[PDB]
Amino acid sequence: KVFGRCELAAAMKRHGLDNYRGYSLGNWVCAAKFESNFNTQATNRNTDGSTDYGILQINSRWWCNDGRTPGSRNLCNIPCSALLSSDITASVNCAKKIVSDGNGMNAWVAWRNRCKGTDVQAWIRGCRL
Ligand code: NA
Repeated sequence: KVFGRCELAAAMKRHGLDNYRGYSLGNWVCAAKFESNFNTQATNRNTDGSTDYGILQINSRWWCNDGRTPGSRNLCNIPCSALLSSDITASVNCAKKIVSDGNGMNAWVAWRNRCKGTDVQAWIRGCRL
């Protein structure tokens, strides 16, 4: 599924991401834009052999099991394929654990490089939330 901007904002809010660990909804939508372009099926291989999965490009190195990331953990206790679903429940649940890990949204390098400090509210601008 390719979400619309305001459609993803509504989904994330419903699943309790807005202001989770003090991160406004615009932060989550901005991170999704530059991680996945709002595409739930997005997969990208890392140089280390791990893979990033879904709207928030959750990494098989720590968070999900894809069976091909040697020496890796599955701290969200899910198959990485669960993170490609049209339903973002699993991605949100797991993203809650990632952002709680101590470095906040800095865990998403594209959040740090492209969203952090910017006018993130623009991302929910004109959305009926
Ligand atoms: Na893993």
